[PDB]
Amino acid sequence: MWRLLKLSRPDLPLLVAAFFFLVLAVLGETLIPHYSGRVIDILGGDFDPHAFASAIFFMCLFSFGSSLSAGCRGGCFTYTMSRINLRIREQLFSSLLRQDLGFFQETKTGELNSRLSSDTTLMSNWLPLNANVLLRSLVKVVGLYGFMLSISPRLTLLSLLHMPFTIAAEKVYNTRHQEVLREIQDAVARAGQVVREAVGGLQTVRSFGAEEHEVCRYKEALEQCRQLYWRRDLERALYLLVRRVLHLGVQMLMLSCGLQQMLTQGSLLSFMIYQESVGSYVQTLVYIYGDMLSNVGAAEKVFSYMDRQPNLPSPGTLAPTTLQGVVKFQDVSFAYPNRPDRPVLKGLTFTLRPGEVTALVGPNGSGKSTVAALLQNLYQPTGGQVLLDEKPISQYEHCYLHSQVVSVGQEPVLFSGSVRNNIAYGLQSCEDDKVMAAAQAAHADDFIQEMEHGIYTDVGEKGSQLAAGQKQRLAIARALVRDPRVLILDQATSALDVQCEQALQDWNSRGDRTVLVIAHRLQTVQRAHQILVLQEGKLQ
Amino acid sequence: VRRLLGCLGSETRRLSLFLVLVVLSSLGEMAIPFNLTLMSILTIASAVLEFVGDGIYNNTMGHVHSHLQGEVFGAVLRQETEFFQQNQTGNIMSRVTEDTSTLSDSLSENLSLFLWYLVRGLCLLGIMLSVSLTMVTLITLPLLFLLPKKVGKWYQLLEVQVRESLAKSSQVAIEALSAMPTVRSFANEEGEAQKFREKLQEIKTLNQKEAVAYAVNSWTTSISGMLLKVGILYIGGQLVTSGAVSSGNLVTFVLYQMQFTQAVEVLLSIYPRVQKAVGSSEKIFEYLDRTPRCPPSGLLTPLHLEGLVQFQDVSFAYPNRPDVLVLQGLTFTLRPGEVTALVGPNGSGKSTVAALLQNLYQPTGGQLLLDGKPLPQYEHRYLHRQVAAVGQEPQVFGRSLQENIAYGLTQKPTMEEITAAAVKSGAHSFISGLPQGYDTEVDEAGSQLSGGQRQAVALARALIRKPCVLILDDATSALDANSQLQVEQLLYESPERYSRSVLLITQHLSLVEQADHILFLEGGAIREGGTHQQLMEKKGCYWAMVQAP
Ligand SMILES: Nc1ncnc2c1ncn2[C@@H]1O[C@H](COP(=O)(O)OP(=O)(O)OP(=O)(O)O)[C@@H](O)[C@H]1O
Ligand SMILES: Nc1ncnc2c1ncn2[C@@H]1O[C@H](COP(=O)(O)OP(=O)(O)OP(=O)(O)O)[C@@H](O)[C@H]1O
Ligand SMILES: [Mg+2]
Ligand SMILES: [Mg+2]
Repeated sequence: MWRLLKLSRPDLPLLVAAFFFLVLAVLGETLIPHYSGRVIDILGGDFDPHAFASAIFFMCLFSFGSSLSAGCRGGCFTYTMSRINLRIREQLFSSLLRQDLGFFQETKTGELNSRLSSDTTLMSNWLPLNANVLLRSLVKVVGLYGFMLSISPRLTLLSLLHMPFTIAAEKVYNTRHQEVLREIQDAVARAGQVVREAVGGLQTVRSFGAEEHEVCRYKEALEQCRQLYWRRDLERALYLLVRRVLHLGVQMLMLSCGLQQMLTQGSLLSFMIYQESVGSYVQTLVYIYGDMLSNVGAAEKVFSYMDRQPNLPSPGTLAPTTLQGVVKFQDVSFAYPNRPDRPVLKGLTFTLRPGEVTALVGPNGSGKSTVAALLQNLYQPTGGQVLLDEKPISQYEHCYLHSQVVSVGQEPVLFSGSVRNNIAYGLQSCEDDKVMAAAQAAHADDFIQEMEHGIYTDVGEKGSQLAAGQKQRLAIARALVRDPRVLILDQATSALDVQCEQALQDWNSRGDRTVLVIAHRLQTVQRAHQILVLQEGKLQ
Repeated sequence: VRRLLGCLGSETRRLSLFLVLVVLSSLGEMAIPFNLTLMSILTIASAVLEFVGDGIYNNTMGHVHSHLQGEVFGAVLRQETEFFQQNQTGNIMSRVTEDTSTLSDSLSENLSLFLWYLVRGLCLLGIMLSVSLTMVTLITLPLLFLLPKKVGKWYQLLEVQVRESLAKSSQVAIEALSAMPTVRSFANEEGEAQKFREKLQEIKTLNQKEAVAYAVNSWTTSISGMLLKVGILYIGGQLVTSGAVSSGNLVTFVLYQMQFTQAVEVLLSIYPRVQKAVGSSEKIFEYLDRTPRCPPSGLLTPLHLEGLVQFQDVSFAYPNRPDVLVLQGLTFTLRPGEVTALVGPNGSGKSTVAALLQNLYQPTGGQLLLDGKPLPQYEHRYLHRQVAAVGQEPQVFGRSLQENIAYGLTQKPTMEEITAAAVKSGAHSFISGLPQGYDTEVDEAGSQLSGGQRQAVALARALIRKPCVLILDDATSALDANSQLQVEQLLYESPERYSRSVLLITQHLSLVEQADHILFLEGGAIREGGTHQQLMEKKGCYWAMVQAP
C-alpha cells in the first residue's frame, strides 16, 4: 500500500508540476462565474462601447488560461500514468527472472503472463477516472460553502452531525469490495491459462480434433468471470442506492431544526438545496478515496511476487584462472522440493576424473537426469556434498560456473532468434570463427548452407522449422562453442542417424576435457573408461 | 468506424429497456420544480432510477464481453496450421486477451456517456426554442467537425503500434518464462531483461506522443467551445440594440445556449476515444473475417473402415519456403495387418509424411486416399479418431493422468480401458507407484515426468482410441530396453495387430527386421523399397546404413 509511492520517485518532477496546472485551473475558474455575470447584467444596463468589450476580453483571457492549464495537466497525467505502468512491468519481470526453479512448478506461465498484462493496469488505474466534472464540482462546492458561511452561528450543530451516518457500513464495503477485486483476478489469470494450453500445443490438439473441447473450456472459464463482474457491479450499485436513500436523514433532521423556530421562510427554504447538493459531492469524495485505496490494495499477489525471496544459496565470488575438473559426490541424497518426503537419490558417491569418459546407465525414472541437473547447481542436495575440485560448487561465480560447466539436456529447447543467436546463446560477444568451428565440430555445416540466408536463418519457437536431428546438432554446437571443462550430455543420440553417431563417437579426442555421458543403449557406451549403473536411486 | 453494429445488435433489445429509461431520466431534468416529505418521495425515487438503469446496462455489458472473447478465440482455432507459426504464441495471447478487454471497457464507458449526454443535449436544444439564433448556432456547429476528422486517423496509426509492441513484449516474456531451466543453465537472465527493456522502449516512445495528442485535443475542444459561446453571445448583444426580444427572453436563451455548448463539448471529447477504439479493434477484426485457406470439415462417417492408405505421386512444399519441394515422388500403400517401416537420414522428411497423413497440411501435386476417398471428405472428429499418432516430441497437458490418456474423446471411457491401456503401454508399472493413482496432477509440459514416462503416457493416449491407422514416430527413443519389448509386442505379438495399419519411423534397426515392408527415403525420394532380405541381398543405401559400424 506504500511501496508503489516509492515507485513514483522518478515521476516527482511531473506530478507536483501537474498539480501546478491544477491550481492555475481553479485560480482562473474562481474568477469565472462572477465576471460572467458582469456580461449578462449589462443586458439590463446596456453600455456597448466600453464595459461590454472589457468584460468579453477578461472572460476570454480567463477561460483561455483555464483551458491552457487543463490541457497541460491532462498531458502530464497521461504520460505519468503510463510511465508508472512501464516501471512496474519491468521490475516485475526482473523479479520473476530471479526466483528459483521450484517457484515455476507451483505456478503456471499463463498466470504470470496475466499478472504482467492485466494487474499492472489495475495498479495504474488509480487515477480519478472522471475529473473534469470533479474540478467544476470542487469550485462550485467552494463557492456554495462561501455563500452559506452567512448562517455561521447556527451551523455549529450541522458540520459535526454530517460525520457519523452510514459510515459504519463503509468499513464493511471496503472489505466486501476488496476480496471481490482480488477474486476476479484469480478468475481471470486461470482463464488465461486455457488459451495457453491450446495454442502452445496447437499441433498436438489438431492431431486429435479437440478444438471444440478447448472452446467449451474457455467459455466455461469466461462464465465465472462474467458472474463475478455482475456481482461486483450489483454490490456497488446497491451500496450507492442505500447511501442515497439513507442520506436524507440529516436533511429531514435539519429541516426539523429549521421549522422548530416557528430567520424566516425566505432564509431557510431557499437555503437547504445547496447543502443537500454538496452532501452528494462529499459522498463522491469519500467514494473515490475508497475506490482508489481498493484499487491500490487489490494487488497483494503482485506485491508478494515483488518482495518474494528465493531459497537459492548465497552467491560465491570464486573464479580462478585454473580448473582441474575433478568432480566428487559425497553421500548425496536429493528429494524434490515440490514433492518432498520421497527421495530420488539415496546416497550416491562417485568421482569424475579430468581426462576420462564416465558413462551412466539406468532404467526409466531411476534419476539420471536428476543427477545431471543437480551437477549444474540448478538444485540443492538435502544431504551430502557436490564438490568441484576441492571447493563446493555453490561458491563459484554464476557466469563463470555456467561457462565452464555445460550440458546437453534430454530435450533441447530452442528460441525464436537466428541460428547465430542460438548457437551463441549466453555469450556477450564472440567471433564468427568460433561459431563456424562449433558448426563443423557438430557436423552442422552441411545443412547450414542448405537453408536460406546462410547462418542468419530465422528459427521459430522451440525449433519448429528444423527437424529433431538438426535441433540436436544445434544444441551440441551451442554446448561446444564455449570450449568447456566439464561437459554433461544426456541422450544426445536421441534423433541422430547411424552415420552421424559413428562420425561423432569420441568426444574426448581432445584429451583435456571432462565428459559425462548418459545413454540407454549399452553398446554405444562400450568405449567409456568408466561405467556407472544405478538402480532405484542407489549406485550398484 | 461503424463496424460494431454487427456484433452488438443481438443485445440491443435489452438496450431498448435501458433507452426508454434514459428519457425517463431526461425529462426529469427538463421538468421545472413544481407536506413535510415533499422533497423526500421524489428524491429517493430518483435514486431508484439510478439503480434500475446502471443495474440493467452493466448486466448487458458483461454479455457483450464474455460472448466476444468466446468468439475471437474461436476465430483463432479455425485458421490453418501454418498461421500458428507465422504468428507467435504471445502475439495471439495479447490480441485475444488485452485488446478485447480494452475494447470492451472503452465501449462500456463511452456508450453510456454518449447516450446520457446526447439526450440531455437534444432536450436542451428543444427547450430554448428564438428560431433565428438557434439556427445560427446549428449552422456554426458543424464547422468544429473538421479537426477531429484529421485527428482520428493519426490516433489509429499511433495506437496500432502501441498494441503491436505490447504484443511483442508479451511474446518475449512468455518465451523467457516457458524455458526456465534452459535459461538458467546458460546464465542468460540479463539478456532476457535487456530484450524486455528494448521492447518497452517503443511503448515509452509512443506514449510520449499519446500525451501530446491528448493535450492538443483538449486544447482545441475548449477553444472551439469558448469561441462559439463568445460568437453567439456577441451576435445576441449586437441584436439587442436592434430590439430583437426582451431582457428576460434572452436571459434564459443564453443560459440554455451555454448548457448546450457544455453538452456538445463532451461529444467532441469522446470522438477521439471512439477513433482509438476503432483503431484498437483492427487486428481482432482481421482474425474474425480471415478466410482459412485449409479445406473445411467433411461429412462422411462410415461405420466400417479399413486401414487402407494410398499415396499417389504425393509432393509437398512448405508455405514458409515454397520455392523448394521437400517431397518429390511418394507413392506407396498401407494395408491392415501389415507393418511398414520408413527409414532415412536426418532432414529427409519423415515427420512431413506423418504430418501429411494426419491432415495437418495438404499435398501440392499428389493424391492421398484413405479407403479410396480423400482425407478432407471425412468428418474432423471421426478422422482424427480413426487415425492416431505419437509424434517425434510428445506433449502432455496440465491435468490428471486419466484426462491426459483419454484426451479428446467425447465418449468419456471409464476406468477399465484406461487401466488396460496403461498396462498395455507399460505406463501403469509406474502409475500405480504414484500416491494419488490415476488422479494425480502433472504440471505444464510434463515437468514432473521423465522422457520415458512421457513417451509411455503418449503411447497410452494414442492406444485407447483403438485406431485403424497408427503412426509411431520415434516412440522408442527415450524408452529403455525393458519397456520397448512391449512396443515390440504391440507390433508383432498382440492379437489386435490384424486390426491396425502401423507406420513405423524409427532409427533403431532392431525393430525393423520383422517389418513386412521397409522404405528408404532420402532427399524426399524413395530410393529402395522391399522386404528386409531383399534389401540385404542387393547392394544399396540400407545395406550401407546397416554395415556402417
Ligand atoms: N521437476 C521434478 N519434480 C518432481 N519430480 C520430478 C521432477 N523431475 C523428475 N522427477 C521425478 O524423478 C524421478 C526420476 O527423474 P529423472 O527425470 O531424473 O529420471 P531418469 O531416470 O533420468 O529418466 P529417463 O526416463 O529420462 O531416463 C521420477 O519419479 C520423476 O517423476
Ligand atoms: N514447419 C516447417 N517449416 C519449414 N520447413 C520445415 C518445417 N518442418 C520441417 N521443415 C523442413 O523439412 C525438412 C524435413 O523436415 P522433417 O521434420 O519432416 O524431417 P525428418 O526427416 O522427419 O527429421 P528427423 O530425421 O530429424 O526426424 C527439413 O529441411 C526441415 O527444415
Ligand atoms: Mg532421465
Ligand atoms: Mg522427424
